[PDB]
Amino acid sequence: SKDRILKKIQQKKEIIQKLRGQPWYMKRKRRTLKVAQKHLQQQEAKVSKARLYKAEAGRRLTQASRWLDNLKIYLIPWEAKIRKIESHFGSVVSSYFTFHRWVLGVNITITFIMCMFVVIPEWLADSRTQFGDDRYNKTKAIKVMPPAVRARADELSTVWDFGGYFQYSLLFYGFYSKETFFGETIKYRVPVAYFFCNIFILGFSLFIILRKMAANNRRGTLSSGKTQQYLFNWKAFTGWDYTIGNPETAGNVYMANVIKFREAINDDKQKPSDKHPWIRFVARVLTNLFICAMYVFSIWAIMQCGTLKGEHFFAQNATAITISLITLVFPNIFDLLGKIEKLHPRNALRFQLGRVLVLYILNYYTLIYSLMLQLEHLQKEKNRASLRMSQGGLCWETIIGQEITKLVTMDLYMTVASIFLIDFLRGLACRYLNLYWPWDLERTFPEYGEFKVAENVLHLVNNQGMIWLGLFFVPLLPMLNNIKLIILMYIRGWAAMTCNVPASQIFRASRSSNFFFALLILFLFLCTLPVGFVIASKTPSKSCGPFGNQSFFYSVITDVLHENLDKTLVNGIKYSLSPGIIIPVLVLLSLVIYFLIAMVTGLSQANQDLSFQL
Amino acid sequence: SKDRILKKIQQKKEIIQKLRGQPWYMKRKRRTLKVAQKHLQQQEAKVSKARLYKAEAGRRLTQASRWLDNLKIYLIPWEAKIRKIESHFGSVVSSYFTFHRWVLGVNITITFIMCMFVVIPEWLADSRTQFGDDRYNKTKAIKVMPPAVRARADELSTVWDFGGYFQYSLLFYGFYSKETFFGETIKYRVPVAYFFCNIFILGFSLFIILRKMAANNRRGTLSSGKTQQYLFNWKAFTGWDYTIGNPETAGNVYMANVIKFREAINDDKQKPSDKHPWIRFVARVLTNLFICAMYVFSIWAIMQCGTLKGEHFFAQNATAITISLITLVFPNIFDLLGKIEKLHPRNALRFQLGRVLVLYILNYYTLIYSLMLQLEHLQKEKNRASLRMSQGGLCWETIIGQEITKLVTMDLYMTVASIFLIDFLRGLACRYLNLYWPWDLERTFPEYGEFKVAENVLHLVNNQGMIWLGLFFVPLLPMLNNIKLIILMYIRGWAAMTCNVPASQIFRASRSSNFFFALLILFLFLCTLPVGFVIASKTPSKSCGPFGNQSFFYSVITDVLHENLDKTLVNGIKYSLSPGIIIPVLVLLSLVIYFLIAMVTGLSQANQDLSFQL
Amino acid sequence: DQFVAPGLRLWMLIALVGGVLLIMIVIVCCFMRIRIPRTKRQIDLIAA
Amino acid sequence: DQFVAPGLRLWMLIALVGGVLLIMIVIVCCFMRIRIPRTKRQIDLIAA
Amino acid sequence: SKGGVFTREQLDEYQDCTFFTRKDIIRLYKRFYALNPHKVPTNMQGNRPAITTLTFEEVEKMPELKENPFKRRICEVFSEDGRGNLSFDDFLDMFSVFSEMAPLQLKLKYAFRIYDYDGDELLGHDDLSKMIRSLTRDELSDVEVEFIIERIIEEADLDGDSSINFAEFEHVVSRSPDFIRTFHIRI
Amino acid sequence: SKGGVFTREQLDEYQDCTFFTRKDIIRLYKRFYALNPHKVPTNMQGNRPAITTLTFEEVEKMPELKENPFKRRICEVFSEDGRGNLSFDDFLDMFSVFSEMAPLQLKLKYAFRIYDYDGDELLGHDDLSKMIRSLTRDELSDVEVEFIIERIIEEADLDGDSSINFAEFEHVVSRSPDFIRTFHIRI
Ligand SMILES: CC(C)CCC[C@@H](C)[C@H]1CC[C@H]2[C@@H]3CC=C4C[C@@H](O)CC[C@]4(C)[C@H]3CC[C@]12C
Ligand SMILES: *[C@@H]1O[C@H](CO)[C@@H](O)[C@H](O)[C@H]1NC(C)=O
Ligand SMILES: [Ca+2]
Ligand SMILES: [Ca+2]
Ligand SMILES: [Ca+2]
Ligand SMILES: [Ca+2]
Repeated sequence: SKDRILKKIQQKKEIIQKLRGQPWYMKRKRRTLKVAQKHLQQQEAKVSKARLYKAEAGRRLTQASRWLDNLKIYLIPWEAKIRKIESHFGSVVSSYFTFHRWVLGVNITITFIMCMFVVIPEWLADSRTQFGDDRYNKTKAIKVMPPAVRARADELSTVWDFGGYFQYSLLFYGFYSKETFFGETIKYRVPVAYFFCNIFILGFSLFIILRKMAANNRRGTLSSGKTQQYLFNWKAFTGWDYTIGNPETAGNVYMANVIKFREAINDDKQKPSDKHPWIRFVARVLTNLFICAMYVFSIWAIMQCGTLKGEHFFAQNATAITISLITLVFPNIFDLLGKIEKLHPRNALRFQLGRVLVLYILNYYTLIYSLMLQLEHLQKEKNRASLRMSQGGLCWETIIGQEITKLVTMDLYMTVASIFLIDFLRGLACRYLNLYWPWDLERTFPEYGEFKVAENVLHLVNNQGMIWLGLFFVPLLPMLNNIKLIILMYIRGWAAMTCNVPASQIFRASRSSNFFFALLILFLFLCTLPVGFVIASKTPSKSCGPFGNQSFFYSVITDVLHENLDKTLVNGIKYSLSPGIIIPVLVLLSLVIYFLIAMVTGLSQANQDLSFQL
Repeated sequence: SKDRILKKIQQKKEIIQKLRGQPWYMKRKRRTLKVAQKHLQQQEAKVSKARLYKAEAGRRLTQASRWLDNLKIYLIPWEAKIRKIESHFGSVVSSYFTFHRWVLGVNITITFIMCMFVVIPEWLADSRTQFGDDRYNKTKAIKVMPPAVRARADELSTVWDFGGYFQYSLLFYGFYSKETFFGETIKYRVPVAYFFCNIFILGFSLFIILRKMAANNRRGTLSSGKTQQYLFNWKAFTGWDYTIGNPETAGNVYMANVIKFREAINDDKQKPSDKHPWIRFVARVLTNLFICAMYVFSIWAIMQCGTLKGEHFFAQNATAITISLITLVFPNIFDLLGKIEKLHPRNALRFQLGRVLVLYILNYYTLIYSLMLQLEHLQKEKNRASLRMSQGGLCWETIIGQEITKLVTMDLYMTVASIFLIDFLRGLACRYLNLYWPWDLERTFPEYGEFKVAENVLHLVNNQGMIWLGLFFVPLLPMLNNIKLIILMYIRGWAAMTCNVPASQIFRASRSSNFFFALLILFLFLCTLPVGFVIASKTPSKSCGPFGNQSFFYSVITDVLHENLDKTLVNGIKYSLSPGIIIPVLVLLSLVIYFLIAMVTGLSQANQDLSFQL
Repeated sequence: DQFVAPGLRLWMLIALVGGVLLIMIVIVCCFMRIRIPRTKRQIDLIAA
Repeated sequence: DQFVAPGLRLWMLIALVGGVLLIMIVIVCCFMRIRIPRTKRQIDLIAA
Repeated sequence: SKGGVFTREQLDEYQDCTFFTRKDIIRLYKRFYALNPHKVPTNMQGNRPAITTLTFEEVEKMPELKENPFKRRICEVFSEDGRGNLSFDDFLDMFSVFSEMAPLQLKLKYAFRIYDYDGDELLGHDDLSKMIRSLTRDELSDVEVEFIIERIIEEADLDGDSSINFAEFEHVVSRSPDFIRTFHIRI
Repeated sequence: SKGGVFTREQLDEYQDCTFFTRKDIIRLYKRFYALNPHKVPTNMQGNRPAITTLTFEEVEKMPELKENPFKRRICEVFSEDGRGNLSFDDFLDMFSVFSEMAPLQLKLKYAFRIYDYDGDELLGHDDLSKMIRSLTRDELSDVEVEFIIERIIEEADLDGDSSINFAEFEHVVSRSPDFIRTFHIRI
């Protein structure tokens, strides 16, 4: 008999939540809310006191959730900045800044994990250390500077290479002792935390990006039918951006809509495509050949600047400067050559994005190869560069960390310089010198500057990939990256407001909200391979912890498991972790994923149909 | 205007192609074909040369394809047999025989591959061999039986063990020499062909099963049916099987339709009820516990009979007899327990399928474990056995192959005996002893036999999986299996026509038509895992088989690559074949399938809610 | 071991006679087309 | 090579002056609210 | 093979217009002749395949249609001429539609035509009543039959016409996981 | 949280009836008061949030709407009492429907209401015509506008009624990958 009462109460509870999204005036919402609340409180002969207290606890939990959400809404930064940028330019441009804030949040989470589980315990152990202490006795080698390094740290050359106080700090791999633990029993071994935190950070980053992509699909944009049957409707009912606040951007939108509608009327073979007989095809072939030549030139230049020696102001930073210059220059050359190619604007944008992505991947792997060769050469050299041996042995992990942090800092500096020159100084030139130049700088070449959203996204994802690659050797790398991100944000915002001009027409290569996160997962997958290979194959250094004098990088976990489950079962795991078993598992995953993709496909179509029937 | 002729020609050609499936009378189809052919003649306003020769080639190719299909249709066996079985019983029963014929075709393809690439070249080498030849000098150890084995070859004990002439034959792994090449300039190395043929046969079986499953799901079927609202329409418009020819099966279909409609209109949505609360659940729990006890008893019995010796008519075949008896007996006990569990018939059949599948998997892996333990014991015992150690040492691959062949042959013999016992003799006892028995043997236990399609499919898939596992050690295993399949086919059909009664109802466990192929895929994976582990971990017999002295099983192709390619390429291959490169891929796959599972769960929930809303 | 060899092995002779018996019975079964189970009409018409 | 000033290094002094200059210019630009590019209405008038 | 009954032209036309090979066509001709050797000639060169006819009773007596309650409906649907006899061309069409290789859409169309007793291109109330009472040998009571008819109609009554046209019938039955298995006649 | 202008009950009621938090509601009130301090009271407790109204012109002068071609349509759609006025409750409704967290269905409903100039529940020919005129600043020629209207109708009008009902509009636009991005007003 109580079933009807509980059912109607549950229905009214559901109405309470559903009221937030109803197409009703505020008076109707207020009346319905009051009536539903009165019905909820009015119910006589309620459930038993245990479940009554359960309902009370649920209401208190809902109130606490609302309170914590209200508290959290105060902690979202740059809402005003992003709103102003969106108003001046639009949703497409502000998408980059929203993505930047999200990446900053992910990096903040990574920093919190690294600090809580790795950096802070090591700092506490160092602080509790005393002169003459056993931990000091056994960590003086990798924690206390020799007098030569202490004297030379003040020199600018050491600061360039991070070989001064930075090397003997919690920033790099070598400083972390392999004897650091907490607890008389069930010890909290710091090297184990280091390894597990690196692995868990990789996995957690992958999980977070996947969760964001799933949330974006859940939002409703995934309901697209992958069809062009509604091109006119999608150009008419989404033809205006409601986020525009600047009149000039509004006029640009008007002109773009006129162009799009006229083209759509005249497209579909109404105006057949025609060009020069053979000139443009040969031009495209030659441009592609020259772009491949620029690719191989970039590879060779990275290799050549890798094999540069000395202590000069430039020989130490030659590789980072070269990589940054290539990254900040070659996309401009690609854009210029796109004019020669004369492709479809969307197709041209897709080609340029693919070319920049390929360039980034090639530069990344070439840097990996060059650092490998340099490490091998330095290892062979033994039997200022010599000062790096003061830490104890080569500490090639620390050398990789120093190189990667030099690359990151130089990327920041060169990005700031490029923003200052290409955007600001060019803007001033086009504004003032236009009275004298024969070419109309503003009108013909070069314009004041359009904010390349996709190129900036690619640069940010490349930076995040470098952070992922260097995270193992540089535990505090994301923290520094945080500062970089913040700086970039502000500068980019400034570069948007004071220097850039709204684009005449906006094209999206993907037209999907998860494309940036697709690039992010691609870069994460590419970056997780070299570090995994290093862990599985490369032997750790014999002096610098936390894996000092270990047979392998994973030997710590193996020793821990052996000490704790001497059972062959450990061997059974090893047994599992075997080439003859992981390949059947890989093909089973490939067979299951295929089936799964299809199922969702079909489910979506069916849903499609259900809705249609309604 | 020129393209108008091409358009008319293409339209007439597609009309000709699509005419085969039009809902038109024969006269209409013939008239339309004649008119379309006349227009294909009117095409004479067509450019000659390249287009004319292309049209001629297309016509010749389609004529050749039609001729090939006409020749092929004569080679499909058992069309009359399957037709008679389907007419007597129905589509569900005949589905097993169609699947049996398809599995026989797959096995014939595997046999052809093994013979052409492995068996026939080795036979040619043996035939071209002469006494006193260098090849004979080197293969005498593993090809010529010693005089003791010659004397003991004809004993029944050796025949039960597949020794003697069987061991010294192309049937087993050991007989194949490691020094057989058939190329003066570029060698066709028989061991390389052996290894790559086994790997390619595994991959090709996977590909064939996937292709058949895809062709059965899409591109020839509905590939739909994710909803439930069409229950009455599906039970009314598919309520009769048009393949029924026997009147009694028709009456059974009438009664089943009556029952289904009454359940739908009176029981499915009107009356849920319970009779003995906290009593039936106790019986369910007790039955499940007893089934787990049966599982552990089966595992223990397999282990014990593996440990049983005695070199008698039963000690040598004890394990095969035990496995076959368990396979043929335990499903009947499971059916009886499901009868005492008073479960829903569809859920009862699903539980029976799952239980028999689990039993097969457990018996499979217990057999593998017992085989490895016996091999280890025999190898340690080194420092009957005299016949086992004939081929230059303990050829454990040949021993494993002999055990698998024992399993296959004993499974065939026990299946024949079971069909003769519980179908033929049971039928005779129920027919002629009914009037003497205290209770009715035809309306009460045990009624006339019913063809258990699901259990027979599971048995067939188990046999095919055993073939897959034993294929590496027994090159001619499919060939013998072919005979077995053929025999089984006939016997099964005979039983169905002579002993079995059509089922009162067919509560098919799986709605999909690819369930049998899904089980085949599952068994293929579960069988390719152990052989892969053996290849990657086990060392081959020192003086036996196509590999012999070599360290690993894959070492032959590694040596080939190392000798025929530069060192850097092989080093790169070894670097890319490291566990550090595969594990991140596995982690990414696991996380993405978790995300896809969440997404599909959300989609299914949305579909359910939409269906409920109506 | 059984008394094995009257020229050939005894198991060979018993296998041969079993094989010829099997061939004969399968030939007969192919040429017979028997049907053991009764139809439901036969089952219920004799229930009295 | 830069040399060491009394209790300081020359590159350190250069870094300090550059940093304070950067801080000052950042502070100023946080209030200036400048806008370099011209609007199209401010561009098409160049014909005269 | 030999193929003396039909010219190569006739067999080629049948292959291009049906799903049967030469062997299938020859076997179907043998079955048709065995149905009544007197009326069916030994050779069917030329116009004979469309001329020779067998009464509906002479065709229903074959085992593939004897136990089917819709045998009369199948014969009437596939008969080009409504005088009550089925020719060899109609025989071939009937057993090509029911063959394994027939597409889903063709089978759906012909099943809709079969179940359309009154032949008005709509599956009305009376057609469903007759189909249900034929499927259950009239064992179900009148109220049960009416309930099943109402439940069937309210499914796929998108037009609200109280009947099922071919569009609704196709949309519903195409998603049935076993229609393509039951709607089959192997010969 | 200062919590001075409103009461805790009013803020809780708004949070129940709106996607905004307390901070968002306070900021929206600040903007509404800054639009015209001479008539918006400094304290809003009780019935005053529903009675204090600004003329449509005073609301359109804000930057978030002054550049929008449909600002008048938005104001008329969200005006509960119409009569050329817009209260604070209507203000919150307007900037909540355009918020980031609004569901796709609600935004689609209000977009359909906005584009329905005549207010007859279906997007007719003239509504699409004037929408195109506003979107392209009347630059397109009459024949081009007519062609675009005909194409839109042919794509969406599956009922043959020469107009787009809300079901057709929902079905067409939910597949658009840009409606969520464009139909947004951050404030
Ligand atoms: C995967 C399949 C299709 C390709 C298999 C490769 C086979 C067919 C090729 C590769 C090497 C070839 C052999 C190379 C050398 C000889 C020696 C001489 O006797 C001629 C034939 C023979 C024996 C060739 C036969 C064909 C051959 C075996
Ligand atoms: C090969 O030959 C003998 C055993 O037959 C052994 O001494 C030698 O180590 C073996 N080497 C290889 C390549 O396995
Ligand atoms: Ca009708
Ligand atoms: Ca209808
Ligand atoms: Ca209207
Ligand atoms: Ca309409």
